[PDB]
Amino acid sequence: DGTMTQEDISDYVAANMKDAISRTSGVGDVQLFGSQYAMRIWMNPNEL
Amino acid sequence: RYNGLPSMEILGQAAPGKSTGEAMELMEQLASKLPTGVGYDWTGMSYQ
Repeated sequence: DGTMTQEDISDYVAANMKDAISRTSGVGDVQLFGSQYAMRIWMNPNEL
Repeated sequence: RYNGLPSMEILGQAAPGKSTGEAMELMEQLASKLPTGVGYDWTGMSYQ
């Protein structure tokens, strides 16, 4: 539908899907192709 | 929390002259009419 971007899709996989898949019977290791969201404080040297 | 997600454990049992099997089926049915983003799972004795 094109609501969720590359950032949003990677977060939902990391948040909801990854942990349950990683604990599933037979799954040895799970490499996330992306990154979970984090509170990014994008600082400014001029304003500081 | 159950399997890493927030949960609420509900115990209970089948009425007299009723199977555990057919009691669980009803719980499943009721559980599908619950609000959005709410699932369920079977644990302990109900898992086995």
